[PDB]
Amino acid sequence: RFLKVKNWETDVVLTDTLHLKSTLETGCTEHICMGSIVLPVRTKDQLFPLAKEFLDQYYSSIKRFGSKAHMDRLEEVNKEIESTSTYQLKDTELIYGAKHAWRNASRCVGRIQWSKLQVFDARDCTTAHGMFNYICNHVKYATNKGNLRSAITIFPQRTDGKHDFRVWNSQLIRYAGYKQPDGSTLGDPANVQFTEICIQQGWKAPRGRFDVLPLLLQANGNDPELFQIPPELVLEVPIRHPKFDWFKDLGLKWYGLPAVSNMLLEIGGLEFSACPFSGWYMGTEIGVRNYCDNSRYNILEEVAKKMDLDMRKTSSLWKDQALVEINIAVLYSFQSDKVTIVDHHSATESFIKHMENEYRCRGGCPADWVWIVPPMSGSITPVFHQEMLNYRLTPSFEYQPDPWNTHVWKG
Amino acid sequence: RFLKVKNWETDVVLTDTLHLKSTLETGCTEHICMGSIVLPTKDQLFPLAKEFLDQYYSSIKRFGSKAHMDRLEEVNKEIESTSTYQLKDTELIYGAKHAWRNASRCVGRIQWSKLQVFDARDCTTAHGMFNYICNHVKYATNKGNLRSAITIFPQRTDGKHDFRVWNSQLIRYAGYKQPDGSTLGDPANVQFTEICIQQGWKAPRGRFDVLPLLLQANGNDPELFQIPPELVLEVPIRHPKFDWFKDLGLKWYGLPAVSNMLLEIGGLEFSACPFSGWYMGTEIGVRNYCDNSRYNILEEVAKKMDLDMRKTSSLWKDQALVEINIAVLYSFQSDKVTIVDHHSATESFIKHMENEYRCRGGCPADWVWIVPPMSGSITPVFHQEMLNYRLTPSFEYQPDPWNTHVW
Ligand code: HEM
Ligand code: HEM
Ligand SMILES: Cc1cc(N)nc(CCc2cc(N)cc(CCc3cc(C)cc(N)n3)c2)c1
Ligand SMILES: Cc1cc(N)nc(CCc2cc(N)cc(CCc3cc(C)cc(N)n3)c2)c1
Ligand SMILES: [Cl-]
Ligand SMILES: [Cl-]
Ligand SMILES: [Cl-]
Ligand SMILES: [Cl-]
Ligand SMILES: [Zn+2]
Ligand SMILES: [Zn+2]
Ligand SMILES: [Zn+2]
Repeated sequence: RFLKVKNWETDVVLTDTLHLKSTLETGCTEHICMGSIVLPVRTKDQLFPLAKEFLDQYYSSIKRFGSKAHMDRLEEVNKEIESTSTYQLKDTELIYGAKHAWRNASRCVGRIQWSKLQVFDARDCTTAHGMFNYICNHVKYATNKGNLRSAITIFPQRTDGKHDFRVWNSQLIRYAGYKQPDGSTLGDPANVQFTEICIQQGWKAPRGRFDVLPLLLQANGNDPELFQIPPELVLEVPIRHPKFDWFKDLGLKWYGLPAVSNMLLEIGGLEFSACPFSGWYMGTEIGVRNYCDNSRYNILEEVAKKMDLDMRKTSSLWKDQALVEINIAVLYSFQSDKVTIVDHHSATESFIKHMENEYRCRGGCPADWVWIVPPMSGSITPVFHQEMLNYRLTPSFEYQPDPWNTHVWKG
Repeated sequence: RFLKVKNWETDVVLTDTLHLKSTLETGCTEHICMGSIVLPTKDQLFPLAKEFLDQYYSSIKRFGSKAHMDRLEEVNKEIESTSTYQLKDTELIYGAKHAWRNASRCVGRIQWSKLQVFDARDCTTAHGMFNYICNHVKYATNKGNLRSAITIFPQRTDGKHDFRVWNSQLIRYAGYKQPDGSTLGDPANVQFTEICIQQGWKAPRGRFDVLPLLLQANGNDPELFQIPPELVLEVPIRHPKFDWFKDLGLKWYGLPAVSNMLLEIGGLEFSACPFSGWYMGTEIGVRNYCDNSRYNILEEVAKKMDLDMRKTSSLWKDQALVEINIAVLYSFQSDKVTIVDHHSATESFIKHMENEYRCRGGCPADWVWIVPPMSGSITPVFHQEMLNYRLTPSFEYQPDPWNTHVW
């Protein structure tokens, strides 16, 4: 079966066949679409087909499907599963797997870059101190003095589910949030709960607006431990505006390296519960979401006020005007300090090119429109009018519960 | 079988029970989400009729009453004998209001129950259709103080006697391909414009030529009619800060009136059912003016503002976009023509949605269409999870009649 998507701006029609290789579930049924819902120990038995499906894909990609080396590897994995209940990936399979999880990441507009991922294999890691060292190296390598490079660091896989490696931080680098007695928040409200955990664990909180959180690292199912990322490794950019001289006096800065550390990487049935990965920012992630969400730094009012906009009626589009100026400021600051950043026009244009190429060469490109369309100016970017098909290919990145809800403490 | 939606800005969580009444298909499967796709017998009729009449009698607190039973019997009898049935006026008004209520892509539904329904089931000719439409337009326009309305033509019978309004909206501007290679007017209407020329229309060949109505009664060949110009309220577009904005020569019409959809009530199919409300500002300023395949004026506006168009990262497209939208809202307000901005419209919808959750147990909504085409994230709908499903009565797409019609 073939599925058609249409672009309503250009009338270009593409044909998807890759959806036939789809696996997991969307949450949707013929009766209900869950397209806008944010989130809607394995047996030997369920594991070998998963392994096989993965290794069949791996060996096709290297043009060795059905080769002696292919069968030998299937047999080797099969026996290892039977006698040990799990199996180890070759380095080459791991690299390929992490790259494909990104390639398959339907919410990611940045996928044109998928093949250039630097994979750091941390499967020899055994302690939280080991994790900390691996994470510092990742940070330094990815940052590259502002010339950012994609990377992922992969810690040992789940075994019985009692010995998990986890990074408790949702991102490697993020700012503390502190709820005050008066009900206000200092710093980033997204991180209040995790900040409190850190404090409870012994972190001495500076209690400022932009305090870099410490890492909270769990190795081998042990209790997690606190570590400070060396400050010289944390690249940050003061935010200023090219024409508004008062913008700098807002006191804003952001970190250059977005590094997601709470997701789970699934390859060939194996579960990597600590697999921090990083790229670089699209400007609206900072300018629209991090600054302008009401549940975040919430700076729209303060900026529009300084701009002396008419704020008595929403219909002046004062919020829209301020939003734009803030995003201009974020891009200007990054570019001036020579830190890699991408504007939403540029990122979406790239993504459409990526997507068309994927249809030709791969037979599809699963994509979640709700996430792909940028959070401002949606319609004047080339993704808005692009029909997309969302489905789940493995290898993949998945959500997992926050470890503070599931962890068994030892003391 | 009891579904939760979260708002990620407020943490508020809501429970949907209304979806277990969902009926038609989404296009999606367990394996694949088609959420961003724009278009994904007597035996048939009676269950549909019964399903409808049951919800009607439930709504007027009369479920399982004699009058409920007898109506079900009456309709059953009429289907057996006639192969169809006629709605009571009360059923028609409820069906129409509920079709709007159930429109999952419409942000403006807080108004659903105030719809003014014009029953045009006695219409027999295209001239009749024209009279009914002019009346609808004048009533809805109301000298700028817009009121929602629908006008309902006779229902489908055998499918070779369909009433259709061939236009997509009652009021729209002509589209012309020029020897130049380019497009004068609205590129969205190029094809339909040629059908007008082909059927005899004297096109003025301007940028904002209000198209003639092209009407099909009783499955007959369609006919041309021009709406009285004094009934088409238009608004010149100016900016409250930029004096030069007027010289772009821009105007838009005040009345948005979708005329190409099909209204399904209790299995009955109303192929001609133009309905109208009033504009959300972004519809004109973002879509109609700024889509590349529409009036596409972004480049021109940015030039006038003297922005640096050398690189995308100056956000010149975004600056111009905002300004254009400010000017649309300003111009409509100054001429006292109803219009809503996207902040106001989405806040109203969030109020409505919560109302529907507590009183009806749910509100089908399609996030892809509900989130405005600019500044999505700073409106309260962006962070609102929504459930999309099909309830009946409904509005449905139907194919363009020139592909269907035989002469
Ligand atoms: C290199 C430049 C990259 C850019 C510009 C980029 C951009 C984005 C954006 C903008 C989003 C979510 C929409 C939003 O935040 O507004 C996103 C989501 C995501 N990205 Fe990428 N990304 C990049 C690299 C990567 C890498 C290296 C990976 C993994 C190896 C990755 C995996 C993901 C995943 C799994 C999501 C969905 C997250 C979730 O569901 O919460 N991205 N990306
Ligand atoms: C009263 C003011 C109204 C407002 C502000 C409004 C707003 C909107 C908007 C903004 C959209 C599409 C999203 C976009 O254009 O960006 C839409 C779609 C729609 N509206 Fe409403 N509307 C109104 C009245 C009505 C009425 C009176 C009806 C029917 C009685 C209706 C039925 C629909 C339907 C069926 C769609 C989807 C059209 C399609 O799928 O192509 N609306 N509305
Ligand atoms: C590796 C990488 C690089 C890069 N540049 N950006 C990312 C994504 C990071 C991200 C982090 C958070 N906290 C939230 C979102 C979207 C939150 C969201 C989006 C939508 C569309 C709806 C909703 N409710 N929430 C995305 C990853
Ligand atoms: C009665 C009524 C009142 C009112 N104020 N507005 C309307 C909507 C009319 C409308 C007409 C057209 N041609 C296109 C769209 C959206 C086109 C669109 C939206 C999205 C989200 C994606 C896509 N591809 N196309 C909407 C109806
Ligand atoms: Cl972020
Ligand atoms: Cl968000
Ligand atoms: Cl329109
Ligand atoms: Cl559109
Ligand atoms: Zn779906
Ligand atoms: Zn947000
Ligand atoms: Zn558009």
